[PDB]
Amino acid sequence: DSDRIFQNVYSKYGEDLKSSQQRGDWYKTKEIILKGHEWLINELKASGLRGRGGAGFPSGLKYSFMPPNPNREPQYLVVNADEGEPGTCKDREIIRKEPHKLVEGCLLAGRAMNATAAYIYIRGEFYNEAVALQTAINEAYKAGLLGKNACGSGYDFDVYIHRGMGAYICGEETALIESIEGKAGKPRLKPPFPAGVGLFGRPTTVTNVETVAVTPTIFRRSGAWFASFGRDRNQGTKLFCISGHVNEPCTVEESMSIPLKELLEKHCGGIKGGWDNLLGVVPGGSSVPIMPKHVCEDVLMDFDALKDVGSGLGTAAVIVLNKQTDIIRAIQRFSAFYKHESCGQCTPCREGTTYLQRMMDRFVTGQAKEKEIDLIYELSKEIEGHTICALGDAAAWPVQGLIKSFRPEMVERIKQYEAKLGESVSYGGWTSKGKVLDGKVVSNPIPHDAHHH
Amino acid sequence: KEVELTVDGVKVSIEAGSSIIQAAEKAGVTIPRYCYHEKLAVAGNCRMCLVEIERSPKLAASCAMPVQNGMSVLTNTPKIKKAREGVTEMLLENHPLDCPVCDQGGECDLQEQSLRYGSDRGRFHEIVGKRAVENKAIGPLIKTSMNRCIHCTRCVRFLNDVAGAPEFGTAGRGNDMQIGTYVERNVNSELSANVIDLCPVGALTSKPYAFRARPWEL
Amino acid sequence: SHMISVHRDTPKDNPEIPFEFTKENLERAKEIIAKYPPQYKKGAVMPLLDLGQRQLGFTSISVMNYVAKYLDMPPMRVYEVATFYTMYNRKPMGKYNVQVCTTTPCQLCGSDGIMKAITEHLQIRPGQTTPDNLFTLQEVECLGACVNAPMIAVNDDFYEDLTPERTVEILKGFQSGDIPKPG
Amino acid sequence: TDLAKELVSGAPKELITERVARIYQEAKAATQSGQHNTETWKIDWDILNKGNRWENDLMGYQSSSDYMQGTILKFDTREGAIRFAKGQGWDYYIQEPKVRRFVKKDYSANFY
Amino acid sequence: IEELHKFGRYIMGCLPKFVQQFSVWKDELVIYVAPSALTQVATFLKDHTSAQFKACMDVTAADYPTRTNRFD
Amino acid sequence: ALRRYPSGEERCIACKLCEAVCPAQAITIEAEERIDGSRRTYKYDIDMTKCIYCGYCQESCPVDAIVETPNVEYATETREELLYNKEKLLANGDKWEQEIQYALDADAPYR
Ligand SMILES: Cc1cc2nc3c(=O)[nH]c(=O)nc-3n(C[C@H](O)[C@H](O)[C@H](O)COP(=O)(O)O)c2cc1C
Ligand code: SF4
Ligand code: SF4
Ligand code: SF4
Ligand code: SF4
Ligand code: SF4
Ligand code: FES
Ligand code: FES
Ligand SMILES: [K+]
Repeated sequence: DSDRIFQNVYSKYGEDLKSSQQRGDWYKTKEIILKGHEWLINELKASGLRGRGGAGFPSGLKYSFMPPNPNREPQYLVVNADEGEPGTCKDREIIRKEPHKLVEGCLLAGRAMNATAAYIYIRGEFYNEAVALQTAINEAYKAGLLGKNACGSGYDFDVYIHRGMGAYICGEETALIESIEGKAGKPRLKPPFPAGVGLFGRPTTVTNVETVAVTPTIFRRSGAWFASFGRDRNQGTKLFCISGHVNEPCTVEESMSIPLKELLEKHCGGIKGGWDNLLGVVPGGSSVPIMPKHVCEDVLMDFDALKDVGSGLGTAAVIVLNKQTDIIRAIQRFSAFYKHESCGQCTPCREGTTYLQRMMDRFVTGQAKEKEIDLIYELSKEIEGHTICALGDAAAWPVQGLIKSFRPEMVERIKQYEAKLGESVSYGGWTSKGKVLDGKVVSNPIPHDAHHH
Repeated sequence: KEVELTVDGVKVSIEAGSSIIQAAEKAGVTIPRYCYHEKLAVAGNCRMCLVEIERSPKLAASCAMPVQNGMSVLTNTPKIKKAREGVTEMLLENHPLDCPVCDQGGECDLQEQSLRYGSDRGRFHEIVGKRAVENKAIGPLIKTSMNRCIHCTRCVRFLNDVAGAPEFGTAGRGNDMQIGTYVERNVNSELSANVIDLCPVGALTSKPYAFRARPWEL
Repeated sequence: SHMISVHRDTPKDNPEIPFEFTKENLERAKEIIAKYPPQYKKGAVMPLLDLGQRQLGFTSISVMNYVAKYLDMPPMRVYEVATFYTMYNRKPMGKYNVQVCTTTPCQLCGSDGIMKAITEHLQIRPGQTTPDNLFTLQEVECLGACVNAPMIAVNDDFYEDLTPERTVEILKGFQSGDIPKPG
Repeated sequence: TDLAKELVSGAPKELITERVARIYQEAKAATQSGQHNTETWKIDWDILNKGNRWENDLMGYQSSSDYMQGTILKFDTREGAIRFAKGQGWDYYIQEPKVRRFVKKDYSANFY
Repeated sequence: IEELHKFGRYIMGCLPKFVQQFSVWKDELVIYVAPSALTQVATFLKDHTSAQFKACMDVTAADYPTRTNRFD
Repeated sequence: ALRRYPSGEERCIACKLCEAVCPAQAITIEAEERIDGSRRTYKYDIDMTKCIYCGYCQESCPVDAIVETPNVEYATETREELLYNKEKLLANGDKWEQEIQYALDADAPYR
């Protein structure tokens, strides 16, 4: 396929504006801008554009929830630009390599949403890209396109950058707004929604850097062309940060419904050992459960086709593994990640994510009992649906992923430890002789697996 | 203005913009709560007041969700009672076994709601142990045992808003979130000791009254 | 990230130690507030906190007290901000900061070996400080360099696709002052 | 009701002449947020101006000559309490419970 | 529960002038009558062949001061 | 008898459970914070002429501070001698500690 949206992902076209314009940058813009926010949104609802954050919500429909701004009051359009999920790198490439492409889309998107300003929240781990993206901001200010007189029109657009200082939780739609206002950054309950009431009391809309960076094409290029790729209503092109235990971890820009087998041969090398050696696949990101081998046989990359098999195309960070690894430790590391990153205000995830962590560490060593395997499954069901933000749902799905498809492995691990230790361990890990002497647990394997540190 | 709604078959007439829990409390249906107090700003973090609304899959924090017109609100589905026991099983995961030595003994909401709405057995025999916190010293009137805090922020919301003493807040993140004043300083408000009544658990107790009586004697 | 949320005054840190921005940092601070509306200028604690962190070297209590003074806020709303985010150092922290991702996508490329390789050279464990104050090793969660998994992070740089024999180049050089090129 | 029913109860005369009863509804406790002990009306007797409690010299007990100190009655309607007090010819006084004033509470109010 | 319900109704139909109401709890049937309906209903339950309650086991009371007639 | 830990500290933390179970109201407990901060009781009486020797206090004690020793031969000449105060009960716990252990070891699992 030709006409890649982001071709500078390998850094062969330049980041300065002069090479950006000859790449396919701003053109017919005022004519696009002065087609009205009604034409842009009517394009998007017809477009089939849906969010790249993981929700799968219509990106175009989301913009139609905002209220019109007759006096152009300060309604902001927050351009989410955090990665957060382990194994995702799509957001870094767009910011670091194609900066002006994002800035173009923000103004066009903000025009559709009656906005005035746009904040591009970027992680504090992208410190150099934060300075670099601001350098591309200066080149944008000099051109006179962004400011109180945008391209000479009566509509204005403003851009600021708000760096974060490290919190996975801030990647939420409501946590992102709070961190700007100077609070800690804990998510709010959805009512009132940011579409109505958001930053500084004014309506706001959170969109991923990937989602915004594609709008310049869709606005300029036809508009009807978008629905071509993938299946129906799961439409559009999509970046993919394929990594893991593979021949060559790399990023591509394939369409939806790309079969995994075709995706593991045409590019991204292949399995380290061959297709017969595949153990598990973590598409999208660490949030979704890890699919088995047999699911991937007809897996087609869609927001919903992966959903049918229990996983999902959240951040398209498709992970491919091999059978020479212990998935119990790999899932255990995700549990110790969501624990360490949960903001910690709702009861189910402040505590339950510690409940999972304290149990996967006994799983990875096999110091448990066979019925306790389905005990922790009942714990993960006590967390989902009870939390404010979706981090709680994202901390329980990987636990179910291990149990759903790799149940015999956990049993074999426990049966090893019975043979390895010699004495069967009761509920909670207590051996027959484990007790407390002068203030410490004695005569029992204490699992110092809480990162030690 | 008033929106007519039914909670478990009981017709409710309340002012518009009210939350579900006030509507339910007017109909006589009792919805368990920790973090909701009727003189404080609404936080929705304790997740104990969850109910089921007819047109939704997602449980509603009745202390935060504003009332609607014609809405059908359920509170006694087996789905809800499963949620109430799940949340109860989480608060007591790290709670200390302090009830005999805890001045909140006979009057603690974490006891009566756990007895009424939680399960009768605990499923936490973990070998690593519970979470332990250091007690913060905030003056001669408030005796703190922060092991017992259920992170409900009534102390924070009262002192910030009602009392006007902004030195009390939540410092930390996640499993290490520690209500307190970060640095060691005494709480300075003439109304600071009302936090002793708001704190539903033994985390904040009276220092002069410490260890002197049980509530059933008085 | 070292998770302690109660500050104890040290001989190195206390409110009695003065802190004042340099003449340059005033100009940035004056213009940092330019991104926030007049009635919400308090949103600029996160920029000023890290901006003031770099002038001193870490996020001292005097910084938090100074930052609160600048934006007309009680010192607690800054303490809540400071300890929520993991990139604020509430300790001397030394010169450099090794950040070693140990998450699963990184751990698939033998991210354990990088951890062992560093611990060998400096005689320290994760979360410790070297006897010279030049280095302070520190584990870390995902940094984004997962497709280029086995990555070390020093201060704010990037070194992806590493091995225990790749650690020999950097840990030797930084003491000598010969800093390798990041990327 | 209208009858002087106390003449058949055999109670000592002092409950009519010398003691004062109180009809009240128990108030909500500050410590706990439950609202069930405040739904039944109760009758209790005033304490005595002397001899209500005094320290036993030997073991430090709490001696008392008030034979109504541990007598609390329960009702379900306010009228039944007043009618019963009237029937016995008690010198009572009613304590009207305070009524909390309604105030709507909204999640969004923290910013608006 | 059903059989006491049937037999409880049977007594009410036989004596509508006296039986104010009847109630069933698990395996206990209660007949509520006025003081002036006592000797009649007691006699009926003693002599009627379908219900020969020759033996009276307990006579008691209970105090509910809230009600107009406290004793039950 | 009121018992001790091996270290010597009193077992009772003045929790007042036994006072609330006691069917006959034979127990009188008065407590406060000790001189060093401990939650200890300074007054503890059992009216041995009012106790029904029922074992509820023993069952309710969370720390096994109050038990009933197998002694039965303690009939007294005067009734004042049957008002056991905290000094008396702690002196019994020391006197009968060995015999209490006999019964606690045997019947620990059944409770
Ligand atoms: C715990 C958590 C972390 C998240 N992190 C990110 C992130 O790093 N980048 C992103 O674009 N969306 C992230 N999201 C999704 C956001 O909540 C937001 O809804 C999403 O960006 C929607 O934007 P879109 O529809 O334009 O794709 C996260 C959500 C949660 C619950
Ligand atoms: S679910 Fe967890 S991370 Fe999300 S708001 Fe609640 S406590 Fe914070
Ligand atoms: S706060 Fe309540 S549940 Fe916790 S120790 Fe005290 S009495 Fe027990
Ligand atoms: S200390 Fe008490 S009032 Fe404050 S959050 Fe904890 S439980 Fe709530
Ligand atoms: S054994 Fe005696 S002192 Fe103990 S509870 Fe029973 S009656 Fe009271
Ligand atoms: S039950 Fe035990 S600990 Fe509690 S007051 Fe009685 S003797 Fe003391
Ligand atoms: S009472 Fe609603 S979540 Fe706490
Ligand atoms: S998992 Fe290590 S940088 Fe992302
Ligand atoms: K309290």
